[PDB]
Amino acid sequence: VYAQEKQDFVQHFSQIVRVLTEDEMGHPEIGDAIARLKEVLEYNAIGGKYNRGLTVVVAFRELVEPRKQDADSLQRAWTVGWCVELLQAFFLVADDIMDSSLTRRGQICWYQKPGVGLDAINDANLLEACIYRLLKLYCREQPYYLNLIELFLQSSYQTEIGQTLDLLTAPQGNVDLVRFTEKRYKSIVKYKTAFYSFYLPIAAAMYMAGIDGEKEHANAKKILLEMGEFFQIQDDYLDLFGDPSVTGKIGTDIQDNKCSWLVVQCLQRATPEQYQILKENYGQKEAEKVARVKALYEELDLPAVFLQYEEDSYSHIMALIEQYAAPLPPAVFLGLARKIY
Amino acid sequence: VYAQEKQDFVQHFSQIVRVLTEDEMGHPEIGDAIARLKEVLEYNAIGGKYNRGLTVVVAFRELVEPRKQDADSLQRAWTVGWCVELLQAFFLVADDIMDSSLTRRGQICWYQKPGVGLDAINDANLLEACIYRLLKLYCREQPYYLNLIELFLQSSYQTEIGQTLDLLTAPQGNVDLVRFTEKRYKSIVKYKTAFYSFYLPIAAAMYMAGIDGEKEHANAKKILLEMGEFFQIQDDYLDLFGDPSVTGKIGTDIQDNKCSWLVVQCLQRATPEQYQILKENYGQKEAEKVARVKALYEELDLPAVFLQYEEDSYSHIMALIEQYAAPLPPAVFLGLARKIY
Repeated sequence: VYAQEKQDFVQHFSQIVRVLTEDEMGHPEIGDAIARLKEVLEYNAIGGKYNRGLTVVVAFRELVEPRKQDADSLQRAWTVGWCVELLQAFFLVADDIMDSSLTRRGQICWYQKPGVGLDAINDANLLEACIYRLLKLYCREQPYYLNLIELFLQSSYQTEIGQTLDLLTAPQGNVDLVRFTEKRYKSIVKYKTAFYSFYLPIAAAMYMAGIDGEKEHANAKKILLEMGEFFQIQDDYLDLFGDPSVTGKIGTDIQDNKCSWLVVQCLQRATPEQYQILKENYGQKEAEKVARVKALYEELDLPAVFLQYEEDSYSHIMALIEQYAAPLPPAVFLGLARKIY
Repeated sequence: VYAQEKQDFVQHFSQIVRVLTEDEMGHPEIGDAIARLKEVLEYNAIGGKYNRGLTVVVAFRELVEPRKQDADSLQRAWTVGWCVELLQAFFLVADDIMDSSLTRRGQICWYQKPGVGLDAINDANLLEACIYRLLKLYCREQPYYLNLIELFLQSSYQTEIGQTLDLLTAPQGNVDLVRFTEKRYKSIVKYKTAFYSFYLPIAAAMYMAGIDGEKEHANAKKILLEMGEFFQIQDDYLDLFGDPSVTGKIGTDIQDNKCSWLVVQCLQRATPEQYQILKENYGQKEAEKVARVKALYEELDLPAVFLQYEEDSYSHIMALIEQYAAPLPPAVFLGLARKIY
């Protein structure tokens, strides 16, 4: 799936940048704004793994009768993959400002760069706008055009709703473990992460392939949101117990008063002595006050609970594919399941 | 035009809020996010003059054979007027954060409210998203639907480009009067202000009326961007010389190193002794260092130059209406000209 197509996907980026910075090279006056847009694109859409954009391309190839896969159709697939990556970039540039993060993908967040600061708010908005310029440039005469506009807009709105929910639930600075519930956790994950990361890219490829039916989309969505829930739970687990030289990351969830899967589980599993030890330790600078939490999680066998959850979640996802994939090829879904499990 | 329709326009807001906060009252889990959205709407879309949203409604009535003006068509007109107002609210909430403003419409900027801060970035994004939820809810089955989606997206992109240009030109903190040129001034005004404030609302009403032709839109646009340039120049003039009890405002353009029409004119009109006095005084806290600028503007008869510019600009706009209005009724344009002149 992914290895093969990546090459061609990253290489199409240069052309994405050309087209977005040259439709107004017949408008001299905005030159300097266009140069800034170029810099925003290059700094922020490049450097991740591209899993979500690639999924568009892979899914497209599995879905479209190979007969209808000319140079032009593939180019639209790469472009729409890149749109998912721009949606992503928009969210991250903006979330980094909202969180006051320092780095992203191990480099300095865009807004932290000397001379950028809160101007990054407009930069993020430009990234979002670039999605719709690409659709128009590449897809306006296709019959799925309006379907794709609506899917991207809807994906943005769900992501934003999810973000609002996260922000209400989990202010960086206010412990109130009372709001860290399971129903709320699943909610945040579904809106903030699973819709754009898992439904968006397959749905887009579905539409490019003519599969516009509400039912098919409802069916695919059911499988994909469930995958997205697992992916994020695995992210929360690995934030703390992952090997840091394996993730390339080192987690700060507990420091940041995150509504992690772990703390939800913890709060289901605690006697009151534990809750206090959690109330008094969740989310401080102090390393040893974080130690007390990682230790308490271990004392409640959350690694084992996770291991059990992952086995169950994998059988459950497989039954969902059995049940809801048709008439799409199960491979569209199984390729993603292999990637995350 | 405006007096009559305002009543019904402001009153439709309640229903706009209902619809946007009730499509997910069948989704309990996001309840708290929806309540926050309600608060964001009420605080930020209400309290201005509504001139741009109203223009949609007025233009619509002048453009549509009265025969096709049923309850449902008018309701769509009010809704699309409200969309222009949401686009506006989105821009202002975000610009206020980028500028570090304190107040807006004489009340505390949204991001300055205790508990909001940089979460306002997501709030602004929700306001933007609300535009497309309204179009979908109210207009998805109309034949102009995709035309309106594209117009709002394009209006956002132009506004953002304009903002970027402004931000590059005029950093709050770096005097470099070398970048304050006429061509650059007109550019910022056109992209950042005139397109969404003047072309957007009439264009939208044009599409709702079936007038989708590129030529008609090109013609209308030519008149409306020229009006937008005057409106902003008049804004820059009045920022400094307006009667404050008449504007309800009191201008800080010079303090903020703005690329005002005034400083552009000034720089065309200065001997070097003056440029230095401008280089050394443009854009400080100090009241007396601002006094020296308002005084220097008066010493170059910029009030008279403005008065001349406004006479010329009014003849020029009238000739544009003569030439480019048809086959739209000149009144669509003349009502706006009466409002701004």
